[PDB]
Amino acid sequence: QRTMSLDFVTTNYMSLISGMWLLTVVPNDMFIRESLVACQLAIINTIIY
Amino acid sequence: LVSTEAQIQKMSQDLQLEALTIQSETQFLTGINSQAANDCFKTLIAAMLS
Repeated sequence: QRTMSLDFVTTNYMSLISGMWLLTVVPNDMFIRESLVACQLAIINTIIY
Repeated sequence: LVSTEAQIQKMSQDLQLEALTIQSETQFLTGINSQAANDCFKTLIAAMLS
């Protein structure tokens, strides 16, 4: 139960599609919230909106 | 733009440790520098107050 923290770059559009796979497998009550949000916002503002 | 001189030394000794390189999240253009952002912020405010 060690809380992970994602780190990535926004220009890498493949690290955001492969970032759609962690959040749908690893439960989001485990990532830290300053970095769960900025990765969920990166999928929203780039891939699906 | 602005920081002290020793912080450049304080940010160079840990840059190879903590790889944060595209955190700034911008597309570059030719003719874009930060010394003109600091300049245009001052010639928009100080040309209004005077």
